[PDB]
Amino acid sequence: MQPPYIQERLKSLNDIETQLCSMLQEASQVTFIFGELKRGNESVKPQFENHVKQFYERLDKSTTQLRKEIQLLDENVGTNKKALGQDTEKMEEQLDLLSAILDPSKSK
Amino acid sequence: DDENITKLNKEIRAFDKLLNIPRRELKINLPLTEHKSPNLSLMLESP
Amino acid sequence: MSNQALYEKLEQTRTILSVKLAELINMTTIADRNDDDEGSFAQENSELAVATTSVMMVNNQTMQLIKNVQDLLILTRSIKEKWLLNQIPDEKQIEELLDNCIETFVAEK
Amino acid sequence: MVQQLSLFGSIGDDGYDLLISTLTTISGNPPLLYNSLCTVWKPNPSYDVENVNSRNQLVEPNRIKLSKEVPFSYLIDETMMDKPLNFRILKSFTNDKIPLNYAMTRNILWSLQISDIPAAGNNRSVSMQTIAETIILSSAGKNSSVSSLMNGLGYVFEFQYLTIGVKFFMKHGLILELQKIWQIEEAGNSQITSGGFLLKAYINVSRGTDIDRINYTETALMNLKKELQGYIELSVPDRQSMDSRVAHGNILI
Repeated sequence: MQPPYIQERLKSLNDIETQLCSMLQEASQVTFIFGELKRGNESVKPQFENHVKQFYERLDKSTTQLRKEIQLLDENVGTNKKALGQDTEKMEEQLDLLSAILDPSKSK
Repeated sequence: DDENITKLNKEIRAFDKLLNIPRRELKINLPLTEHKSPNLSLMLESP
Repeated sequence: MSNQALYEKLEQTRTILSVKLAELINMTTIADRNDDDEGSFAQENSELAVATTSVMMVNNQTMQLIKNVQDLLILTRSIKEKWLLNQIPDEKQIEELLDNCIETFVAEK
Repeated sequence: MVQQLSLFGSIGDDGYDLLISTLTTISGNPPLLYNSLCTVWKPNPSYDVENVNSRNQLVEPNRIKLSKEVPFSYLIDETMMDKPLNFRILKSFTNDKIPLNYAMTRNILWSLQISDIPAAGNNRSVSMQTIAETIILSSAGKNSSVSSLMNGLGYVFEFQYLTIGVKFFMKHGLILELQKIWQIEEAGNSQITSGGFLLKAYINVSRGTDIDRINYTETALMNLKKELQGYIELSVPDRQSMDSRVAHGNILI
């Protein structure tokens, strides 16, 4: 499996696009609510401020976190290799098989 | 000196008893009197 | 390189903000404004071309929002792909094992 | 005698570890530790060589290099047997002090080598140098010793130094070396390559007349240099720095 650092990096990226999807959804609801606000019912007027504020705060911190990720790219620089040992490990397992062949009491 | 070359040398040398040429020797001593005991040494090889 | 992506995301964000403010003002004063004072500047001269300019605004804001969001998503995936790809990172027992194996074969051959 | 085609450079020790990894990513081979000891000898000034044809300049006096390998048991102090013998030990070799001192080298007293200034002209992309080499296998007699031999020829000791580094073997006979150099005197040992590693990539050509081979060698060297663009800058050194004749004194280090 990959080293953990890459794991939380990909988790943060996934959070980033989920936040972008949430921003698009909230844009959909604010566009929806503005229609009836133009229609002329004032009951949903208080919800408009909350929706706008949450939309803007969702737009800002997502870009901020992505900026942090791109910054991490800046200092992460400088921080078949398996083949060099690959034959060796193959060697090992083959002899292990011979051991299983060599002992008739373990072939069950 | 370097670890890698010694490691490979060790691993390759581990297989000498299989890769090396087979040999055999048979010594035959014949019981003779007069303290005159001839010896017959036969060594068999597959070069 | 990465700095270019930073700059590109910068105009990406500012374009989102500007087009957001534009569509907000357009839809809020979509109700045309008539003011007798010379200071106000709102002109509706040709009747149906007003609706044409309105659907103009609609199509512009739709295309620009969708394109910007899609570009941002593609940029994020490219970053993740760069993350994945570019980050460059007893003997004696064997002796008696082979001895027993060879003697067993010799006996069995 | 070979035509050696070479390119040079240097790096700071901070990136050292990183550099090593990148090399293994390219060559596909692991580094191998090595060391050496070189002694430079010069013609005796007590003897007047009037045979230098002054009116024609048929030849000019030059300096001889004698090299030998020294076991690591002389370079590892009492604090270092615990670590295995691999490349990481170079990370501890940053001090101007070293276990091998003047007295041991004096007690020691091979490969004999002579060279010439690189080829002139500004249309050369790699440092091309001519080397004449021979090997000394053994000796005997009442004064069998390197010092006595070189005094018999007519040469005297000038100085010496110690190289420690790693080697990378790539395709087409290309050899890449990372070195650290310690000058040694009775006064003490001083690391000239202070806080860094000297990088040298080179190939050897056996016959200077063959030009297809030389063109291939230059192509390989320039391709290698163009591969390492942005990390390390490999450059042709100064032609006047690799001159080792006695009349004029300077030493690329």
